[PDB]
Amino acid sequence: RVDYIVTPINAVVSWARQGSFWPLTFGLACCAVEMMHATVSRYDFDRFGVIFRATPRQADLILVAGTLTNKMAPGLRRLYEQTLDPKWVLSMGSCANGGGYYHYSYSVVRGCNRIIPVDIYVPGCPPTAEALMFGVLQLQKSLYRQINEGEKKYNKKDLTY
Amino acid sequence: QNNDRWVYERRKSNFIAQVDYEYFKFNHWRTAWRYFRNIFLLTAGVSFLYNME
Amino acid sequence: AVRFVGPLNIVFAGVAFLMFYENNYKKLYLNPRYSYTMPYLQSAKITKNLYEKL
Amino acid sequence: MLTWISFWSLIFWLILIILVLKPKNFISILFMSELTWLALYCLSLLFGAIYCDITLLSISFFILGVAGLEFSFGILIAILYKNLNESLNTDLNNNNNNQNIFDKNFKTPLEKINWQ
Amino acid sequence: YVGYRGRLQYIADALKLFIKGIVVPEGSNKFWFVAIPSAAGAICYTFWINSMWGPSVSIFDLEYNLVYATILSILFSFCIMLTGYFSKSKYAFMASIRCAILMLNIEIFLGLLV
Amino acid sequence: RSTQLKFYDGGNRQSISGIRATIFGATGFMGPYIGAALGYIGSDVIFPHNHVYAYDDYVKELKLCAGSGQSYIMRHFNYDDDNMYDMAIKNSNVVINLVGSRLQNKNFQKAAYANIHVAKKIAEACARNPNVRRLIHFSAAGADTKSPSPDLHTKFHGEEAVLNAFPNATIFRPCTVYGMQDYFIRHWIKERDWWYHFNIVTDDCTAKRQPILINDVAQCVLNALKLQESAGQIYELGGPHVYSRLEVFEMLANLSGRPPKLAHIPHDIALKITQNFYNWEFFNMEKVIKDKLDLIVTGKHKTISDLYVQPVSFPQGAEQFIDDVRYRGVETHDNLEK
Amino acid sequence: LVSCAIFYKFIVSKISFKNSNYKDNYFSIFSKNYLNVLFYQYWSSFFSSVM
Amino acid sequence: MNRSIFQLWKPESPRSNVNSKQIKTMNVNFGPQHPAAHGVLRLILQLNGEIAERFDPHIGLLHR
Amino acid sequence: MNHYWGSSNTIPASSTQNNNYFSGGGNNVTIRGNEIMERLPSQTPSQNMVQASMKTLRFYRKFCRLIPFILRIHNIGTKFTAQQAMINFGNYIRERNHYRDPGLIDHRIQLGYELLYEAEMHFSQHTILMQYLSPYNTPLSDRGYSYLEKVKYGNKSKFLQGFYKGNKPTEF
Amino acid sequence: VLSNFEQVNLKNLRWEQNFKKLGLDSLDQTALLASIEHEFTILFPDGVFEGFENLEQVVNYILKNINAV
Amino acid sequence: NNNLYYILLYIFLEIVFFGLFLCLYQLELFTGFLWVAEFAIVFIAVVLLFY
Amino acid sequence: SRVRSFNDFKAAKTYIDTLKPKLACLYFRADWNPLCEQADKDFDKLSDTHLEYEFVKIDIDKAPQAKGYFAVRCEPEFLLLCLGQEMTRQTGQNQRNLEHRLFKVQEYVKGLNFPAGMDTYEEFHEQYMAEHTQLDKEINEWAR
Ligand SMILES: CCCCCCCCCCCCCCCCCC(=O)OC[C@H](COP(=O)([O-])OCC(O)COP(=O)([O-])OC[C@@H](COC(=O)CCCCCCCCCCCCCCCCC)OC(=O)CCCCCCCCCCCCCCCCC)OC(=O)CCCCCCCCCCCCCCCCC
Ligand SMILES: CCCCCCCCCCCCCCCCCC(=O)OC[C@H](COP(=O)([O-])OCC[N+](C)(C)C)OC(=O)CCCCCCCCCCCCCCCCC
Ligand SMILES: CCCCCCCCCCCCCCCCCC(=O)OC[C@H](COP(=O)([O-])OCC[N+](C)(C)C)OC(=O)CCCCCCCCCCCCCCCCC
Ligand SMILES: CCCCCCCCCCCCCCCCCC(=O)OC[C@H](COP(=O)([O-])OCC[N+](C)(C)C)OC(=O)CCCCCCCCCCCCCCCCC
Ligand SMILES: CCCCCCCCCCCCCCCCCC(=O)OC[C@H](COP(=O)(O)OCCN)OC(=O)CCCCCCCCCCCCCCCCC
Ligand SMILES: NC(=O)C1=CN([C@@H]2O[C@H](COP(=O)(O)OP(=O)(O)OC[C@H]3O[C@@H](n4cnc5c(N)ncnc54)[C@H](OP(=O)(O)O)[C@@H]3O)[C@@H](O)[C@H]2O)C=CC1
Ligand code: SF4
Repeated sequence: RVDYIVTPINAVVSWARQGSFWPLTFGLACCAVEMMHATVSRYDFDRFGVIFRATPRQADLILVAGTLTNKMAPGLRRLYEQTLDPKWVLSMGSCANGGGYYHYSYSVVRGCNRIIPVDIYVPGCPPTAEALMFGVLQLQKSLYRQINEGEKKYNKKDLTY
Repeated sequence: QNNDRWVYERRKSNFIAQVDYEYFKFNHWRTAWRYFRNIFLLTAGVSFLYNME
Repeated sequence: AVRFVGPLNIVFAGVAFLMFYENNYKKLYLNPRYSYTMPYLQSAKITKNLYEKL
Repeated sequence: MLTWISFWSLIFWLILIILVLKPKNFISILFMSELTWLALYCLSLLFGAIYCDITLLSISFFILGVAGLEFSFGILIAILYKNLNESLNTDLNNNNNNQNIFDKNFKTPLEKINWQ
Repeated sequence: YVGYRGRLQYIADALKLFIKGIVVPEGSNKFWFVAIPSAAGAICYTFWINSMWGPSVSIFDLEYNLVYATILSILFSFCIMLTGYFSKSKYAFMASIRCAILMLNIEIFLGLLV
Repeated sequence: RSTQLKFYDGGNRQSISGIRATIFGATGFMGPYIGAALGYIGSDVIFPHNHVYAYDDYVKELKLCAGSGQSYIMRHFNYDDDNMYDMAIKNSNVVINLVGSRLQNKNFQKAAYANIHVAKKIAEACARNPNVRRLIHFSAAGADTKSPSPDLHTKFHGEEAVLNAFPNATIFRPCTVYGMQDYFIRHWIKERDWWYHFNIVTDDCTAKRQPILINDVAQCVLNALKLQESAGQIYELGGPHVYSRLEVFEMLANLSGRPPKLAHIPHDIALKITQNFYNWEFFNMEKVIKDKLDLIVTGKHKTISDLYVQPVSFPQGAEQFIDDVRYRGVETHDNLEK
Repeated sequence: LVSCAIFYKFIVSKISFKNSNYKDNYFSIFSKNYLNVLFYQYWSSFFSSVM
Repeated sequence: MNRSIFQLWKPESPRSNVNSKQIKTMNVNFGPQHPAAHGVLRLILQLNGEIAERFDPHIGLLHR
Repeated sequence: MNHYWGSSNTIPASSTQNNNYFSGGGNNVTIRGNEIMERLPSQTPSQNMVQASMKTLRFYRKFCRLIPFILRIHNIGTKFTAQQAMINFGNYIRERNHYRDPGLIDHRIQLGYELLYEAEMHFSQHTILMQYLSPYNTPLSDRGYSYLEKVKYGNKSKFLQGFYKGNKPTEF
Repeated sequence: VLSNFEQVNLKNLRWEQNFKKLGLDSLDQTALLASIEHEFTILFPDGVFEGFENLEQVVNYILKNINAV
Repeated sequence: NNNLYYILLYIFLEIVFFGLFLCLYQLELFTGFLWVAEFAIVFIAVVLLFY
Repeated sequence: SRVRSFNDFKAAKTYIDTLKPKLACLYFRADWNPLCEQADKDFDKLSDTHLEYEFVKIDIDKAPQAKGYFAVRCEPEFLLLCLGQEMTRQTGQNQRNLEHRLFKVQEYVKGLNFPAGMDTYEEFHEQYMAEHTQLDKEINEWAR
C-alpha cells in the first residue's frame, strides 16, 4: 500500500516545512516592532529556522501584526490569496485579534479573522517578544502534526485505509 | 480613435465547436513520413544497394 | 502474409536494416582495428607496441 | 549537402534578401544588418582558413568593430525617432495605400468637411 | 534547532522549497514564465564545467576559461532580465533594468581586469 | 413532529437568525457557500469533518461562514459512530448533508458507503433528536438504479434510505453546478491550459447539461427552509435552458475568446485506462461515465420554480469567472491600458 | 573613415532657426529632413560597405 | 565642468510634443506591503527612468 | 494645461509618436490619463443654483463617459450594463436633487470627482464601489433572484409585508 | 441605444420631439448622449452636447461627422 | 516572424549556429570572440526593445 | 429569386453552405426594432427584382447563434457575400441604399476575373479565422 511510503515521506515533508518557515515581511502597527525584536539577536528567530521574505510568493506564514482598517482589508485579503499554498495565518496583538483598543471605532475592522482565516492567535497589546516566539513555536508544532492527526482508520493489519 | 478604427469595424464570427475524431492520427506527420521514406528509398536505398552489391 | 504496415514501410525497414548491418559489419571485420572504436568488441589490453590489433 | 564555400556565398545574399523583404522597422533592419556583418565575418574566416591568409583571418575583428560602430549609430537613430515623431514602422510615415498592412488608414485632422 | 544544533538547515530549506506550490499569473505568459527559470537553472548547473582543481584537474580540457566565464555570466544576466520582463511586476522590471546596468559596468570592469 | 422554522433573515452576520445548523460534508466545493448562506444572516453553523490535509484552505475557510462564536469546526469526525452524530446535531434544528462520493473515487464500495451509510446514519440521528426541525439531503440529478455511474447508482439508494429514516427530509437534485471553485468551469480552464491544444473528450458530446449557479443553489436552500411545505419532497435544480456538451464547449469558447478544439479518445479505451489506472481530480472514471449520461431537470419531481428562485442563464452567470482567462488578440490601444 | 566623418558632418547640421515666424509658438511642427538624411546616409553606407 | 542644465531638466510647453511626457510613466504602488514603507503608506509614485516625478500619498491605512 | 484633465495628459499611442506622423492626439476622457493626479483644486465657488446645476450635469457627463472603462477594468460588466449603471447613478443623483445650497453642491461635486478618480485608478474595490451603481429595486444581472416574497405577499401593502417580515430577531 | 432606456416607446417615435416629450429628464438626456457617443466612438464638444434638443439634431451632427465609426 | 523579440531571439540562435560552424571548422578562438562580442549586442538590443 | 426564411441557425448555415451562392444577401432581423416590419417588405420586393442574388432571411430571436456567427451588431442587418466572403454590410432599413449596394457589388463582381480553380465558395468564418491565426494567435502566444 502507498501508506508504507507516504507516512515516512509525510514525516520528512512536515519536518522540512517546519524547519523552513518563512513569514512575510508585513507589519501594520506597534506589533511590528515586537516582530523585529523577535527577529533580532535577543530572541533569534533564525534558531528555529524562520526567515522573513518580502514577496508573498516566497512566504509560508502571514503575520498579521497590527490593526486592520477598512481602507486596508481588501489589501490584506489580496495578500493572503496571493501567498502561495500551503500557508498559515498568525494574528498578533489585540487589534489584529478582535479589534483591540479600537473595537468601538468607525474605521477599524473588528478582527482580521473576518477577512482572513486565522490559524493561530497571539494575545497581547503588544505581545511580548517571548509571547510571539511561543506562538510561532506552537504554530510550528501544530503544523508538523497537521499532516497526520490520526484521521485514517487502521484495519486488522494496522495499515491505514 | 482613427488609429484603432480597423479593430472597431472588424467583424468577428463566433466559433462553432465540433468533435475532432482524427486529431491524434497526425495526418500531416504521416504525409511527412511518406515523403521522407519515398525520397530516402529512391535515392539512398538504391545507391546503397548497388554500391553494396 | 498479412501486414498492418504497408509494403513500402516493409521495404524501408528492410533496406534500413541492411544499411545498419552492412555498416557495422564493414566497421567490425574490414578495418585494421588498431584504434579502440567499438567497446566490448575490441580488446582493452595494454599494448606494448605501436601496432597491436584490439 | 552543400560545400561550405557555396553555402556561405549563397546565405550572405539570402540574408540581404531577408533584410530587404521584412517589413521596414528600423530595429529589425538593424538586427538584419548585424546578421549580415556576421555572415561576412564567417565567410572571411572560411576563406582565410582555406587560403592560409592571415589578412582574411584578421578581417574578423575589423568587421566586428565596423559592425559595433554601425550598431551604435543605429541605436542613436532609433532613439532619435522619438524626438522626430516618426514611427519605427517606416511604412506608417506616409499616406500611400499599402495592401500589405491590414489597418493602414489616415484621415485629415478634421471633424466635418461641410458646414453649410 | 533544524537538526541538532542546526546541522540540516539547508536540507530543510531545500525540501521546503520543493514542497511549496507554484501558480503562474493569468496575465503572465505561461510558456516563458517557466522557460526562463529552466534555462537559468541549466546555465547555473553548467557553470561548474569551467573550474580547475589542480594543474590539469578539470572535467574538460578547456583553454578559454575566462571566455567561458564571461559567456556564462552574460547568459545568466539574460535570464534575469527575461525573468523580470515576463513577470510583469513593475518592481521586477526595474530590477531587470538594474541588472542590465550592472552587466554594462561588469563588462568593462572585468574586461580590464582580465 | 413539527417542521416549522421561525428565523429572522433581515439581519447581518452579527444578528441572531434563529437557525442552528449542522452541515455534514462542508469541505467540498459547495460546502463553504451553503454554510455562508446560513451564516451571513446570523445563524449558528457546525461543520463536522474528517479531512486530509487539515491545513487545507477548504477546511480553513469554513470559519468565515458565520464568524466568531457562531461557526464551529468539529475535527476528527467518526462517520461510523452514532454518538458522534448525536453530538454534532444535538443543538441543531437544521441538518444539511452534502456528504457524497467524490469525483476522484471509482471504488463502488467506497462510493456506496459515502452516499448511503453516512446519509442513513445522519437521517437516523435526526429522527432520534426531536429538536431537528429540518433535514436537507443533497442528491444528484439523474440518480437512478440503472445508472452506469456508481455515484448516481448509490445516490438513489442513499436518498431512498434518507426518506425512509426521516420522512420529513428534503432532497435536492442539482444539475452541474458551476462557480469559481467548481468542477466544471475550473476543470475546463485547467484542462485547456494543461494541454494548450485541445480538450480531451471521450464521447460524441451530445449529452445534455442544465448548469445552475451555486448562488442560485444557496438561494434555493434558503427558500426551502423558508417554505414549510417543501419538507418531504424531492427537488431538481437547474438553469433556465438545457445545453449539450458540445453547446457548452461552444458557449465557453465564445465567451472566453479561446478557439475551441475537442480531441476525441475512444470511449472504450478511455474507460479501460481510467478504470485500470489511479484516479485523481483531473483523471477519473466518473467523468468519463458522466460524459455520456444526461444530467438535466426532469418533470417527475418539483422544480426550482416551486422554490420560487429564478436561476440566471449560463452565458450570463459564467462570464465573470473567465475574465482572467481571455484570449489576447488584436485589441485597441485604449484596451491596452488594463 | 571618410564616411564616418561625413556622417559626423551631417549629424552636426543645424536644426532649429530663430526665424521671423511667430505663429508656431504653441503648436507642434514636424520636420523629417534630419532623420531622412541620417537614415539614407546610414543605410547607403551599410550596403556599400558590405558589398 | 561644463553646464548640464538642459540635460538635467525638461520643461513642458503648451501643446508641444517634444516638451511633454513622451513616455508612459510607471505608476507604482509603493507600499503598503513594502519593506521600505513602514507598512501603512500607499504612495502612488510616478517614476520616469526610476526617478520619482509625482507623489500621491495615501495615509489612511492606519486611521483609527 | 497643468492638470490631470489637461489635453497633454494623454497616454501616447506609440513609443515614438502620438497616434500619427502628421498629428498629435490622445484619449483622456474615456480612460485615465498618463500622469497621476497630484492636486485637485477646489471647484470655483458657484454663486447660483444655475452654476451648481451646471456643475452637477458636467460631473454626471464625465461619469457617464467613464463608466464603460470602469466596468471593464473592475470586471463588473456582467452585474449591470453600462446604461444600467448610468441610470442607477442617475437615481442616486435624483435622490439628492433637492439640494438648494451652492456651497454644499460644490463640496458634493468635489467628493464625486474624487471617488470617480479612485474608481479609475483602482484605489477602491469593485465590491465596495458597486454600491453606487447597484439597482435600487431590480435584481443584479449576474445572480438568480428569489421572488418568494413577492409570490407570498402579492397585492399586499408594504406595511403588511414589513409586519410579516419583522424588524427584530425573535430568539431574544 | 434608446432600447436601453425603456421609458421611451421606439414604435411611435418622433425624431423632432424634445427629449422631455420622449420622457427623458436632463440626467436621462446626458446618459443617452453619452451612450450615443460610446456607440459611434465620437465626442461631442460641450457647446453641441448642451445644444442638442432632439434626436434629429444628433442624427444630423453624426451624419456631418466623418470620424464616426 | 514580425515580433521584434522573436526576431532578436532568432538572430541570437543564428549567431549560436555560426559559432557551431566555426567550431566544426576548428576556428574555436574566433567562435569564442564572436560569441562574447555579440552577446553584449543582443543584450543591448533587448534593453532597446524594452525602451 | 425568392426570399428563403429560416428560424434555425444550423438549418440556415447548412442551406447556404450546400447552395454555395456566388452572390448572397443575408437579412438578419429581430423583433426589438420596429423598422424590421418595413425591412421585410423591402427585402421581399428586391428579391424578385434581383435574380443574381440568393436572398436569405434569418430571425435573430429564433436563431440566437446567427447573430454571433455573422457578427451582427445592430438590426435590421443586410450582408452581401461574394463566394461566401463579406463584400458589404448595411445597417438600418433603406430600400434605395440596399439596392445601390446590390448594384455596386454585382458590377464589381462582374468586373472581377478570378483565377481558374481558385474561386470556390468559402464559409463566412474562413477569412476571419485565417486572419486570426495570422495575427491574433501570435499576439496571444506572445502576451498571455
Ligand atoms: C534513463 C535510462 C536509459 C533509458 C531511457 C529510459 C526512459 C527515459 C525517458 C526520458 C524522458 C522523461 C520525461 C519525463 C520526466 C519526469 C516527468 C514525467 O514522467 O511526467 C510527469 C509530468 C507531470 O506533469 P507536470 O507538468 O510536472 O505537472 C504540473 C502540475 O502538477 C499540474 O498542475 P495543474 O494545476 O495544471 O493540474 C492539472 C492536472 C493535469 O491537467 C488536466 O487537468 C488535464 C489532463 C488530465 C489527464 C492527464 C492524463 C495523462 C496525460 C499524459 C500526457 C503525456 C504527454 C504526451 C501526450 C501526447 C498526446 C498525443 O494535473 C495533473 O494531473 C498533472 C499531470 C499528471 C500526469 C500523470 C501521469 C504521468 C506519468 C505517465 C505519463 C505517460 C505519458 C506517455 C506519453 C507517450 C510516450 C511515448 O509530466 C507529464 O505528465 C508528461 C510526461 C510525458 C513523458 C513521459 C515519459 C515516461 C514514459 C515514456 C513511455 C515509456 C518509456 C519509453 C522509452 C523506453 C526506452 C527503453
Ligand atoms: C524538431 C526536432 C527535430 C529538428 C531537426 C530534425 C532533423 C533535421 C531536419 C530534417 C527535416 C525534417 C522535416 C520534417 C517536417 C515535416 C512537416 C510536415 O509534417 O509536413 C506535412 C505536409 C502537410 O501534410 P498534409 O498535406 O497531409 O496535411 C495538410 C493538408 N492540407 C494541405 C490540406 C492543409 O505535407 C506536405 O505537403 C509537405 C511534406 C514535405 C515533407 C518533407 C520531408 C523531408 C524532405 C527531405 C528529405 C531528405 C532525405 C535525405 C535522405 C538521405 C539519406 C539518409
Ligand atoms: C554549455 C552551454 C550551457 C548553456 C546552455 C543553456 C541552454 C538551456 C536550455 C533550457 C531549455 C529551453 C527550452 C528548449 C526546448 C525548446 C523550447 C521551445 O519550445 O521553443 C519554442 C520557443 C520559440 O517559439 P514559441 O513557441 O515561443 O513561439 C513561436 C513564435 N511565434 C509564436 C511568434 C510564431 O523557443 C524559445 O523561445 C525558448 C527560449 C528559452 C529561453 C532561452 C534564453 C536564452 C538567453 C537569451 C537569448 C536571447 C533572447 C533575446 C530576445 C528576448 C527574448 C525573446
Ligand atoms: C523517494 C520516494 C519516491 C516514492 C514514489 C512512489 C511512487 C508510487 C508508488 C505506488 C506504490 C503502489 C503499491 C501498491 C498499491 C496497492 C493498492 C492498489 O489497489 O493499487 C492500485 C492503486 C490504487 O488506486 P485506485 O484508485 O485504482 O484504487 C484505490 C484503492 N482501493 C480500490 C483499494 C480503494 O493505484 C495505483 O495505481 C498505485 C498507487 C498510485 C499512488 C499515486 C500517488 C503516489 C504518492 C507518492 C507520495 C510520495 C512522493 C515522494 C516524492 C516527494 C518529493 C518531495
Ligand atoms: C529488387 C532489388 C531492389 C530494387 C531497388 C529497390 C529500391 C527501393 C524501392 C524504390 C521505390 C520506393 C517507392 C517509391 C514510390 C513513389 C510514389 C510517388 O512518387 O507518387 C507520389 C507520392 C504520392 O503522394 P502522397 O502525398 O503520398 O498521396 C498519395 C497519392 N496517391 O508522393 C509522395 O509521397 C512523394 C514522392 C517523392 C518522389 C521523389 C522522387 C525522387 C526521384 C529521384 C530520382 C530517381 C530516378 C530513378 C533511379 C533508378 C535507379 C535504379
Ligand atoms: N457539480 C456538483 O458540484 C454537484 C454536487 N452534488 C451533490 O452536492 C454535494 C456537494 O457538492 P460538492 O461540494 O461538489 O461535492 P464534493 O465531492 O466536493 O464534497 C463531498 C463531501 O463529502 C466528503 N466525503 C466524500 N467521501 C466521503 C466519505 N466516504 N466519508 C465521509 N465523507 C466523505 C468529502 O470530504 P473529503 O474532503 O474528506 O473527501 C466532501 O466534504 C455532492 O457530494 C454531491 O453529492 C449533486 C450534483 C452536482
Ligand atoms: S494590539 Fe496594541 S501594540 Fe499591537 S498594534 Fe494594536 S495597539 Fe499596537
